[PDB]
Amino acid sequence: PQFSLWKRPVVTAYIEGQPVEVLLDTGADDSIVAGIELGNNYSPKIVGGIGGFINTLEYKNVEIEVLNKKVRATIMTGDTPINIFGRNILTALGMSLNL
Amino acid sequence: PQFSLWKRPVVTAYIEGQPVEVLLDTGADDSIVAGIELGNNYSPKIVGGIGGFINTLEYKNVEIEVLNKKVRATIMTGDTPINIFGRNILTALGMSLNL
Repeated sequence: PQFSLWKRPVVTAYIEGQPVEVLLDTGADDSIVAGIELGNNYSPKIVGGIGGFINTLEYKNVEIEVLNKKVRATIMTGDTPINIFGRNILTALGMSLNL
Repeated sequence: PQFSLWKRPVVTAYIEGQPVEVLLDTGADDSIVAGIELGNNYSPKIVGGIGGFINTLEYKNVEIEVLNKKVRATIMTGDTPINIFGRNILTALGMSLNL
């Protein structure tokens, strides 16, 4: 709807029928997610952070259902402290930054 | 304005005169920068993300000029790769993250 940038902008999601509570990170290229089992159709990936680089696993065209829409998009699985959805899922949802 | 997230929401802001091309990040709490001589009046903070932790030198009451908006803020200094604008100054400019 709108999100005031006062409280962190977390949302509960379903990353292929599996419930995960997520952050809307607009400083994120991607979306990450620890604690899920996507398949075996991954790709060894590296993503950098604010304190450095990690390795994720990259599963294409994952069903995802958040905010009352369905999206199939590209989820990485690595050790993210918080599960983040990036500019990649924000534009599927059809969010922006309104000033 | 408006920001769509097919491109990362980068723009130029002013930290007492010094422009730094920044990223508007709903995933940051606080606004972290690199390559800014602010003061010798700071408190060394530490913040973590993806890849862990960096140490910052948090500075308080710090005027910023971004997107034709003029504000005073808290931003840190540290070895952040890209200049990040956390929410702290996302709610000063008074942004929202809208569907």
